[PDB]
Amino acid sequence: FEEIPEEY
Amino acid sequence: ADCGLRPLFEKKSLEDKTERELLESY
Amino acid sequence: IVEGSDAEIGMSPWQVMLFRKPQELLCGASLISDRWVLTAAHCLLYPPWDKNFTENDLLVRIGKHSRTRYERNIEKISMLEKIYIHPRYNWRENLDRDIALMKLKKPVAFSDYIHPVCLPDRETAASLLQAGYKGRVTGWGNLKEGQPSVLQVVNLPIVERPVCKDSTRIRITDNMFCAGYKPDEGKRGDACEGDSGGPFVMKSPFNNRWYQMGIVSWGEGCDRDGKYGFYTHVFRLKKWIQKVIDQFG
Ligand SMILES: N=C(N)N1CCC[C@H](C[C@@H](C=O)NC(=O)CN2CCC[C@H](NS(=O)(=O)Cc3ccccc3)C2=O)C1
Ligand code: NA
Ligand code: NA
Repeated sequence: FEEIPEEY
Repeated sequence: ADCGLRPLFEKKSLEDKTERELLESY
Repeated sequence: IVEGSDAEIGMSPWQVMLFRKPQELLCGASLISDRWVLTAAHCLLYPPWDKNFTENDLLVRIGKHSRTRYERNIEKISMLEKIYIHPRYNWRENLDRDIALMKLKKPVAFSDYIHPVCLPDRETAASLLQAGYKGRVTGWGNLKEGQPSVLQVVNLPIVERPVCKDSTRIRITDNMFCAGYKPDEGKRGDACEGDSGGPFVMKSPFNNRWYQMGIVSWGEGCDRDGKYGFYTHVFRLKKWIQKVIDQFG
């Protein structure tokens, strides 16, 4: 999985 | 309200490539 | 999905990805309003497998096409506020009442790629839920009893209850329906691991709207001859659906 925004 | 009417298909009067297969079975 | 094909962009805008923050794909789900997601209860809770997911364990991803890329400017990722499992979900025997509601932390915004599906009314249900009528299933699950790069779609025929019943040892409830081609039909297809919680939808010929009739629930293997996928019967549980949104959102 391509990493997702950390804010999430 | 606006449920089940797709912005890129129904709302523009375009059909997806296999939806006729559904309708044809009814 | 087995023997399906790549979905068209915006073809299933109510399709949701249940994503585990290891960060992994748990199941599909469907958007029924700006704040409510529908899924399979077993996606969250399955004690035999030691599965009991909580609000803070998951993320909901909406407007997706690709299974693994973070689709910048297209998908929206929400946090769950609350999970509701059907009080009579039967995880001890047959996954009877395999349904849950997830209320989002904040209403999502509609877009070309994000739009809710309708929930059937008794009369839509009455005329469409017929043996031989085809529905559509979508997901990012296994391709084979590996994994797609994009959303897969497959159109499948509803099969007569007796045929369903006689294909398995599991006892079948009024809360379930099964779908697939028969060995004779020379057309294949089925949901597979990772598809669970996704939508089985039909397009009404009366109002040209898409209705979610079923939820990907269970089966035995994927695309086996003489076997069929089983789905939760959304209309039969609609009462419970209304009850929760109303009594709480
Ligand atoms: N459509 C078909 N063919 N299915 C088969 C490919 C898994 C597909 C969904 C999948 C999750 O993503 N669902 C399941 O894992 C639900 N579930 C949980 C436990 C094991 C079960 N399958 S089984 O064990 O063969 C038969 C069984 C069914 C119901 C309860 C217990 C036993 C099962 O189907 C469902
Ligand atoms: Na049987
Ligand atoms: Na089959």
